[PDB]
Amino acid sequence: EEFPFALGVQTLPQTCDEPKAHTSFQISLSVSYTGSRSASNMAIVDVKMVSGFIPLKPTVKMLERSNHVSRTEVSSNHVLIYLDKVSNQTLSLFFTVLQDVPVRDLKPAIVKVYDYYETDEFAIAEYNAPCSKDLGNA
Repeated sequence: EEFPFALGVQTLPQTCDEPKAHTSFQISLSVSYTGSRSASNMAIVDVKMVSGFIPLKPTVKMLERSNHVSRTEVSSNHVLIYLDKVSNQTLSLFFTVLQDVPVRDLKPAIVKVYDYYETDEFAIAEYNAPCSKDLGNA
């Protein structure tokens, strides 16, 4: 059997105590779904977190540079994952974000993972700003 579905969403703050930390951050996404179906392939996931940073448009592009595949997207606010290959196995990706300006908004984060189709099947998770804080300075 079973299986359902599985999702993977994490980050790599390195530490929450340094500036470089806040300056730049890293995110990790993974999708793992199984079913009994035959099929197919591909994996699609979407994540939405703190949207209070400034990711790199090109950075994500780097993922695409991976072998001309696996592709992911970042809408500055939210991020998406799209890969095809599968077979069997799960997939993961990595990204980076930057902050610049502060703002003020505090809110939680959510994440969702799907695989095709239908019904049922998918996984969903939640996240929060990790470490948030600010201050700064300036």
